[PDB]
Amino acid sequence: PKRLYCKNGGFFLRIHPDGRVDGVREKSDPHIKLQLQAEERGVVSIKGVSANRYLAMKEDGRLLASKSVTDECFFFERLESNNYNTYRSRKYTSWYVALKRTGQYKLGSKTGPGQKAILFLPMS
Ligand SMILES: O=C(O)C1=C[C@H](O)[C@@H](OS(=O)(=O)O)[C@H](O[C@H]2[C@H](O)[C@@H](NS(=O)(=O)O)[C@@H](O[C@H]3[C@H](O)[C@@H](OS(=O)(=O)O)[C@H](O[C@H]4[C@H](O)[C@@H](NS(=O)(=O)O)[C@@H](O)O[C@@H]4COS(=O)(=O)O)O[C@H]3C(=O)O)O[C@@H]2COS(=O)(=O)O)O1
Repeated sequence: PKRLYCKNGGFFLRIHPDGRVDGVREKSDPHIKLQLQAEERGVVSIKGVSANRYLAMKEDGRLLASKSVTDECFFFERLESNNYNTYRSRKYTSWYVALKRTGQYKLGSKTGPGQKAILFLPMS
């Protein structure tokens, strides 16, 4: 039951109950409560507690939430400097979960390992 705080702008990842994924700056938003469950060492599924959906990365680079687990719902969790974590798609292996400075999700296809947009600070 954490909250993923993105370094690019200062937005918390959010998972809405309709499938839409985005960021907010309000820390009391109930849709920013997440549950990361490891499938093994280094691989996690990220689910939005309220919405009961998993974060998924689609083939066009989009981020959305799906009610059931698909091979687009898994990500390698890797620790970066200063305790920030990054989540890279186990399917689209060079694409990273990320948020643009405006709060809207960045397409995984436009991401890369040195961007600030992929860095998340996990908070209870
Ligand atoms: O593909 C594009 O759409 C795209 C690519 C190019 O990079 C650039 O287009 S170009 O024609 O000018 O070459 C333009 O880049 C965008 C970039 O896509 C945006 N990233 S997003 O917010 O995720 O959408 C954004 O970048 C800003 C972000 O905060 C961040 O980008 S990223 O790392 O997450 O990809 C990045 O942050 C800088 C930071 O500001 C620096 N801090 S300092 O105070 O200035 O010293 C420093 O710490 O470095 C980081 C990361 O290093 S980097 O920037 O050198 O890679 O950059 C931010 C920024 O540049 O605004 O905006 C750029 C520019 O967009 S603009 O609207 O044209 O201004 O689009």
